[PDB]
Parts: sequence; structure tokens; C-alpha cells
Amino acid sequence: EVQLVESGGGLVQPGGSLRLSCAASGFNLSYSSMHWVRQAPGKGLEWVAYISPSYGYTSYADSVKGRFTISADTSKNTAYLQMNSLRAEDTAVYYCARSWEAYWRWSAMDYWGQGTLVTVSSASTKVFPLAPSSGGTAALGCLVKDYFPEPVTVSWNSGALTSGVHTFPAVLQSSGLYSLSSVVTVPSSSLGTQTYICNVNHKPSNTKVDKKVEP
Amino acid sequence: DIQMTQSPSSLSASVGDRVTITCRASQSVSSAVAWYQQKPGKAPKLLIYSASSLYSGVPSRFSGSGSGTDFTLTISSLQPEDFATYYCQQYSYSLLTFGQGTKVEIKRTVAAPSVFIFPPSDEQLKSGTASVVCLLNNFYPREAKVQWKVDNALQAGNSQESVTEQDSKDSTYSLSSTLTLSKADYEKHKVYACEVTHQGLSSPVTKSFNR
Amino acid sequence: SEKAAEEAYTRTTRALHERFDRLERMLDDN
Repeated sequence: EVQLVESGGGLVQPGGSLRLSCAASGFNLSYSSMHWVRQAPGKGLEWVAYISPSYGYTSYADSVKGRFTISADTSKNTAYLQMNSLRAEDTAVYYCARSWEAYWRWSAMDYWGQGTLVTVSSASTKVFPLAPSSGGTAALGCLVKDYFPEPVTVSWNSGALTSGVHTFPAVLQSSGLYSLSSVVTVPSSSLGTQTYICNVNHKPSNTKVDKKVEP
Repeated sequence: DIQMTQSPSSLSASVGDRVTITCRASQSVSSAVAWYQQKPGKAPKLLIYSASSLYSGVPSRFSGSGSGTDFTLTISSLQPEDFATYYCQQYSYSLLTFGQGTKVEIKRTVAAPSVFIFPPSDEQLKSGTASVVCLLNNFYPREAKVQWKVDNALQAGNSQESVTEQDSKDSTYSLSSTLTLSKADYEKHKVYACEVTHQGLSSPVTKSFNR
Repeated sequence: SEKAAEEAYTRTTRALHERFDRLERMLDDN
């Protein structure tokens, strides 16, 4: 089974160190070669590094060189990415990909892991309703504010009926906390007559906030 | 040092449609190019290497072209599972480079948003902060626009938009725009509006309140 | 003694490799 699995991704303060690994199977990593590529939240692909173990060859992207180091262990058939001096902009999902040939220029990146997320900020420190009153049937919500880190969990009634409903990708505020909202379109002459209850969760620190809405 | 200029940034198309994505390498990269496909929350998948060599397993509908330094990815007919974004890459230089991405979305109609403005809670006014919302619900296409307005005066620079991806059901969107400032900054003006312009609306829909 | 010899032969290694790249490119554009 020729697969790629990547891990070691987590949260680290700026200037910290992390160190990723990419477990290789179903081929001989040493007979061939690898790449780490990465993806800042909501952006494009970015090449990070490469290695041909049996050429003892390694190469880097300028935006590192001197903070990251890429390696291999033949025993474990494994690749490593040692990142020191991590910044917030080094924040990104990091992937592996194999390259079937033994030098970066003779092949493209055929196989790829699932990518592990690396969030980097300097604080973990960490709600409200949005009441009902375009379309013809009003809408209401549940602004979820100032929590860390990613992500949250916003059902309604524990999901015993939920359609026409939207949880927005969170957005990063200058303060370093995220914020997203959930919203549901619900009929206009059907105000406050049966149920309509927001249900929230936040793993990292324990939370399951139930909230109500209306004039 | 080698830029790959991708085009277009986004593109709407229908099942059966033949689509073409282009990439201008800023200097000869001679055939050492690949195209990748990426679905949200998933790894990229290699489609074409060597500027036009079908990767094994990839559907023969996918295809790559190259003309000196312009590269085209063609999809002869466009099936459901092919809605995604696609990236070219050069690997002719030791600094590998990727293009910025083209989003390939489903071309359905011209349907218009439900707009709602939501007030900052009396609760959140008790923490010193003030957050106004503006909901653009269920629409196509994505090109839209919110103007956060206060007392007929568009004060913006303190607001951010979030958007859903095309949903599975009516493949529409949903936008969220939030506006933020002090409890002070809030307690000075009394009218608060967001007007939305969109090809589904004959003329922009203003939506407002007075706390 | 340290990275002195080890980091040198590294540039030198990469230098050479960078030359071969040069060649592959100039064949591939004929």
C-alpha cells in the first residue's frame, strides 16, 4: 500500500520550533525523492523543500533557507521537516508529495499526504446572539466571538431540524482571536412560536453554550 | 525568481463545457510543468506532468498543451467530480513555483440574496465592543459587494467578509460581513446601514437600523 | 573542523548540481 502520512503539526509561539515527519510506505523513500509544499489558510500552494536521500541532495525555498531543515531516515523510511524560528506567516497546512524520480526536475509530485495544520500565534487567551426582527421570511443567528484556536461547532437544537443554515469560515482578527457566525433563514409569521435554539461547542477549552434570540 | 501567472483567477462553467486554464511562465521553463487539482480540505492531485503527459489513472478528458511559455490545461468535457481549483507548477528551476490558482465553479443562474442587518447585543455593549453584521443569503453568482454605511456615510476599513463555498444543494453562496468599533465609536451615530450590489438586484438593496 | 568542511562541500555540491541544471535547460530549449 503506497501511502503518505504526515504529522507533528500543532500550535507553536512565534520564534518556537516544531519539526514535522512524513511516514513513507509502499516504496523506498531512499531510492526516490520528496517535497514539502504548504498552504496558508485560504491561499495558494507554496513550495517549501525537497530531498533526494540517495543523492544526498537537499534544496530550499528562499523564504526559508536557515530556519528549516529537511531530512530522511532510511531505517524508518521517513522524511522530516525541522522548522525553527516559526512565524505567524509560517502558519499553513503542510503537505508531503513524492516525486517518482530521484532528482526534483525529472518528475512532478505524484502522491501526497493529507497535510497537518501548523498554527502559530502568541496567545491562547479566549459568544453573543444575533436577533431576528430581503426574502420574505426573516433570519437569525449566533455571532461566535473571540475564541482560540480553530475551530468551533455550531448545531441548533443539537441538530434535530436544521436546513437553510450557514456557518461561515471563521475570520482572524487583529487581536489574534478568531470569529465566525452561524445563521438560519426561518419563516416571518413563524416568530417565537416553537423552538429556534443555537447550540455551540469549543473543544480546546470546555464549552457548550446554548443561546436564545428575539426582541 | 520564476513567476507563473495563472489566468483566469476564477471561471464559471457548466457540465459538458470545455474549459481552458492558462499559465504564463515569466521565462522559458521548457516543458517542465505540472497541473494539480485540489478539492477543499483535501490534498492536491497530480493531473499532468511534463506540460502535457497524462498521469496514470487521470481521466483522458484532462489535457495539457504548452506553446513556448504559455501553458493550457484543457478539460474536453466537465463532469461533476471535476469542480475544483487547479494549479500549474514549474519545476524547471531549483526554486519550484506554483501559479496563484483558478477556481472552477458550477455555473447555475443569476439568483439574488436575502439581506439582513443584525444589531450588536445589549450584552456585547457591556464588554465595550460593538459588532454589526450584514447577511447576504443564498445567491449566485459570488461577485457581490457590501458597503457598510453610517448616517448615510460609508465608514469602512473596520469590517471583514466571510463567504461559504458553493453549497451541495442549490449551489448558491452565502456571505457574511461584520463591522467593528468601540462602544464609544458606536455611541455617536444612530443610523446604521449596509447596501448590497449584485447582478440579481436591479439596484443596490440598502438595509439599516437605529439602535 | 565543524560546519567548515561540511557546509563547504555542500555549496560545492549544490554548485555542480546547479550547472547540470543549466545544461538540461539549454538542451531542452533546442
